[PDB]
Formats: sequence, C-alpha cells, structure tokens
Amino acid sequence: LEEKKVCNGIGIGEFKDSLSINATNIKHFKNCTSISGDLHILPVAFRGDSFTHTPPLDPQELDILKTVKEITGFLLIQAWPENRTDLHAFENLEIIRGRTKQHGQFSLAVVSLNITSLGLRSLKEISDGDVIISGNKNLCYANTINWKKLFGTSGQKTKIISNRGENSCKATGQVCHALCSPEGCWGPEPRDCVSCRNVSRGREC
Amino acid sequence: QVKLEESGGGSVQTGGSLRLTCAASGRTSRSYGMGWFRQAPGKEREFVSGISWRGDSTGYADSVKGRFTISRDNAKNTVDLQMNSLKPEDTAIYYCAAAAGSAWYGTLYEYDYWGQGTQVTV
Ligand SMILES: *[C@@H]1O[C@H](CO)[C@@H](O[C@@H]2O[C@H](CO)[C@@H](O)[C@H](O)[C@H]2NC(C)=O)[C@H](O)[C@H]1NC(C)=O
Ligand SMILES: *[C@@H]1O[C@H](CO)[C@@H](O)[C@H](O)[C@H]1NC(C)=O
Ligand SMILES: *[C@@H]1O[C@H](CO)[C@@H](O)[C@H](O)[C@H]1NC(C)=O
Repeated sequence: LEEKKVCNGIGIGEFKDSLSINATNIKHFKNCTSISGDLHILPVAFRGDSFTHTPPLDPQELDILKTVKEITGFLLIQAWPENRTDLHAFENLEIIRGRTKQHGQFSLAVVSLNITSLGLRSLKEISDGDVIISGNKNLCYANTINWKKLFGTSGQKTKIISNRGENSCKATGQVCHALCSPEGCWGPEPRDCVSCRNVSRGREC
Repeated sequence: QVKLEESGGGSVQTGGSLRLTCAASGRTSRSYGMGWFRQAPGKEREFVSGISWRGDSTGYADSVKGRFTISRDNAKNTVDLQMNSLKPEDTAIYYCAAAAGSAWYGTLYEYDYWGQGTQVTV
C-alpha cells in the first residue's frame, strides 16, 4: 500500500508569512510526500526568531523531510546543521519540477554550507530551472555529476563554483566509488552512484 | 519574504568617496539586521559592515576602519554605505544582506536574504 500526501510549501497557505522551515511549522510537514510550492531553509531556522516566537530548529527534526519525494517549485538550502555531512533529509527526493524558481532562475540552490557531499541519491529529474551549488567550502562530488541526465530542457545550465577544489577532493580520496559509472555520484558510497557500470540489485550497485 | 536592491555603485577616482544604497521590498515591517558584503575577483566573499535593527549597534571590517559608515532609515526601508577614501583594493561587487532578528552578524552564514549586488571599481 502506497500513501501520498501533498503539502503547501513556504510562502503559501499555512506558511504564507514564514521565512523558512522552522521549529514550529516542520511538524506540519510530517507525512508529506509532495511539496506544492518551494522549500526555503535559511539561517533563521537554526538561530531561532524572537519576533515570531519561533524557537531554534532541532537538527533531528529535519528527518521529517525524508518522506518528501517531490517538490513542484524550488529547493533552497542556505543553512544546514554543521555536524551533518550531507543533505540526508532529502535522500528520498526524486523530482524537482522548478515551476517556480528562485529569482525566476534556480530550481535547486545549495549555498554556503559545510557539507562534504550532496547525498541527493534518489534525485532523477529536474524538470525546469537552473542549478546553483556555490560557496560550500568542504563540498566534493558535485563536479562529477552528469546534469544532462537529470534536466528536462536543453537550456538548463549549472553554476557550480567556490566549493572544494577538485584538486583537494581527489587528493583526499573524496571521489566516486569504483562501481560508479562515469555519470558521477552524490557521494563516496556505491548507493551514491548516479548509475552503475556493471549490475545493481537496486539502489546499491 | 524580502527583496533587496543595491544602488549607488559605479567607478571612482582612486581616493574618492562613494555612497551605496540598498532598498528593501516585501514583508519589510519586522526586525532585520542589515549588512554589507563584497567579493573581489578570484577572492572569497567577505564582510564589510553591518547594522542592528534599531540602528544603535554597528560593525566594520578592519580593512575599512574609519573610512566607511553605515546607516538606515527604516521608515524609508533603506540602508546606505558611505565609502570615503576609496582604494583599488576595495574594488569588488558589493552585496546588501538581511538577517531576521535585531542583530547584525560578521559572517555571511547568518544572513537570510541577499541582493544581486553592485560592481564598484576604483
Ligand atoms: C515559523 O513558522 C511559523 C508557523 O508558520 C510562523 O508563525 C506564523 O507567523 C506569522 C507571521 O509572524 C503569523 O501571522 C502567524 O500567526 C504565525 N503562525 C503560527 C502558527 O505561529 C513563523 O513566522 C515562522 N518564523 C520564521 C522565522 O520563518
Ligand atoms: C502521520 O501519520 C500518522 C499515522 O501513521 C499520524 O498519526 C500523524 O498524525 C501524521 N502526521 C500528521 C502531521 O498528521
Ligand atoms: C561553516 O563553516 C564556517 C567556517 O568556514 C563557519 O563560519 C560557519 O559558521 C559554519 N556553518 C555553520 C552553520 O555553523
């Protein structure tokens, strides 16, 4: 039995006036499989906000987002817990339609985090919009990805800059597993392969 | 949400003054810390100045001590940056940023909104 549930995104409905996913509203994202709208994750989330009587966000609460397989708008991650290495909360995210875009341009924006990898292993389609992955000092693996395998339209481009240098990434052994194809990876594990060179019983090669 | 537009940039004579402005649009009627940042070619983005919501507290990078001045008119919903005694080291794209709450911060990791930025060449 497969259960689905659609929830409004940030800037819409119950969260018309919310700046970001916070400790208050994240409870309401429980059981959501699909986000009609956008996701913003901003520094205020973890900092808290007196003005709106919002406590700081507990990083464990981001596990609530693991049910989300689809975002019809855009995904914006401008903050993340420092003691986490990937976007684990979105490990089951499959589609970003980019019907609404950030600044009318980006459907996926990962900016200024201390993550080492993306971890978006279930991601298979970005229907529209560009992808910016910028300012992540410790981020590897991002340059390896075959983004044409994920895009929907020919005009979709990519702005991947100011992350960890491919020099350091390769030197630190932070590269794609040997089982991975040349299509890149979301991380060092065999489950992080975009596709497999030989065979795969499922996610793992 | 909030949108910020930077205005006031351009080219300057080496040693000349200049005044950047940043206008905010949207749900602007709440506590925001505002800050100015910049990014030089081939360099990383760095902190320049910041100001609290009430206007009382401010902060400046060491490289701009004495020269620059920050100010805001919350009625007009703006925040400006005087930049006297400019120098070719100050040549960069300058961004206006916002952090929800009263405080300003000296790093970029705390700011929630960003403008598109204006080029400043000296
Ligand atoms: C965090 O999310 C909560 C829940 O949506 C937001 O609380 C709402 O804030 C608006 C504007 O201040 C009020 O009109 C609503 O009455 C609030 N609802 C509830 C249930 O508290 C809050 O603004 C969000 N905070 C941030 C910083 O995004
Ligand atoms: C999630 O589903 C469970 C049923 O398994 C339910 O108890 C819970 O209330 C649901 N979450 C929300 C936010 O309604
Ligand atoms: C990420 O690391 C930088 C140092 O490069 C630090 O200033 C920042 O606070 C870290 N991020 C978080 C969310 O703490």
